[PDB]
Amino acid sequence: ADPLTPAISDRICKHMNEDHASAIALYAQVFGQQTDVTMAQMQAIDPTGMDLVVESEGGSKTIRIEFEQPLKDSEDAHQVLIAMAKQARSVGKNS
Amino acid sequence: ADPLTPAISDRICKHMNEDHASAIALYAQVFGQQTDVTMAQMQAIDPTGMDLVVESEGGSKTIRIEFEQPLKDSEDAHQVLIAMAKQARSVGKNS
Ligand code: HEM
Repeated sequence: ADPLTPAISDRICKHMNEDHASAIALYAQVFGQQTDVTMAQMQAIDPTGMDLVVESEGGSKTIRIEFEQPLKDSEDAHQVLIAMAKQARSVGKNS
Repeated sequence: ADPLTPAISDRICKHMNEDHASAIALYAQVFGQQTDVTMAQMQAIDPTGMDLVVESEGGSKTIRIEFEQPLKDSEDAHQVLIAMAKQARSVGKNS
C-alpha cells in the first residue's frame, strides 16, 4: 500500500468524514474519552495518531488519539480504523 | 466513486482475498449458506452480486450471492461488504 503522506491522510479523512462519521464519533467517545459527542470529524491521520474535531454541548474540541504501533502504509490505517470501530462498539455498550 | 468495472472488481477482490479472507468465509457461511467452510475467496464482484470460491471438506465450489439492490460504484461496494460482515458475524453466533 501507499505510505501515509499528508496527501493520503487528506483522502482517508475526507472519506471517513463523508461516509463513516458514526465510527469517528465512536472513536471520540471510547478512545478519546469524550462524553456527550454530538458529531466528530477526522482532521488528520498520520503514522502515530489521528486528530479529531469533536462537537458536544460545550462546543468544539480537538483531540489526538495515539496508536500503540505506528502505521506504515494505508493498509495499516485501514486495519486500525476497522479494529477501533469494532472495539469502540464493544465498549460503548457499557458506560 | 468509480463505477464497478471488471478492473475495479479485480482490485476489490484482490484486496479482500489478501486482507479480509475471514470476512469472505463469513459471507460464504451466512449468505452462501455453506456449512463447514475452510476458506473462501472472492472471484468477482459486480453491480448485482459476488462470486465466491469456497473450500470445505468436499473440495471447492463456486457460489454467487446476489445483492438486494444493485451497486452503482465502489462506495456502494464498500458499504455492502461492511454491512454483510457485520450481519454475518451476528448470524454466525447462532447455528
Ligand atoms: C479496496 C478497497 C477496500 C476494501 C475491499 C475494503 C473492505 C472493507 C471490509 C470488508 C470492511 C469490513 C471489515 C470487517 O468488519 O471485518 C471494511 C471496513 C472499513 N473500511 Fe474498508 N475497504 C476498502 C477501502 C477503504 C478505504 C479507502 C477506507 C477509508 C478511507 C476504508 C475505511 C473503512 C472503515 C472505516 C471500515 C469500518 C467501518 C465500520 O466499522 O462501520 N476502507 N472495509
